[PDB]
This record gives sequence, C-alpha cells and structure tokens, in this order.
Amino acid sequence: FASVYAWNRKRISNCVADYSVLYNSASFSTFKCYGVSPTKLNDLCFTNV
Amino acid sequence: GGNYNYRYRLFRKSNLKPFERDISTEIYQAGSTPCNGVQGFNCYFPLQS
Repeated sequence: FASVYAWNRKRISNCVADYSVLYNSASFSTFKCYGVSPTKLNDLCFTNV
Repeated sequence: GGNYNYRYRLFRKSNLKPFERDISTEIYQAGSTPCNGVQGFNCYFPLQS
C-alpha cells in the first residue's frame, strides 16, 4: 500500500461487485460503516465507487 | 416560554391503520442492530416535540 499522506485511490464502476465475501471474511477485523448498512451492500447499487 | 409539551410520533415500525391510537413508547430501530432500550446511535426516540 501507500502511507496515509499519499493514500491510494482506485475507481470501481461498470462491474458487478461482490461485497458479501468482504463482510464474511474473517481476515478483516473492521468493516465499520454506519451510513452504509453492512449487510445489504449488494442491494446498495451505485456508480463511480 | 414555549408549549413544547405537545408531542407527535415520528418513528414507527410500519404504517398505521384507520382508527389507531398510538401511545406506546419504545426505542426505535434506525439501523440493522438491536437497540436494547438505549438511545445512542441508530436507535432514536419515537416521538418529537
């Protein structure tokens, strides 16, 4: 990765994105978002993520 | 001094029906997590003055 002062930015669009794997993955400890409900990311459909 | 004593139900589990009085007061679930009677985050007050 890069340090926080030079944080890495990536674009995601025009794809079908799997968020369930990220949520259920035990490697990740913090999935902590509240304005976005952690369970229905697949429901949340947007553009230019 | 203000008549803020009047209060109206703002948050309900679902829609009411014709001729239903609502006096029950409970912590309202504003997210995808249990509330357990604590008004912190994602758990709000049903009524507003």
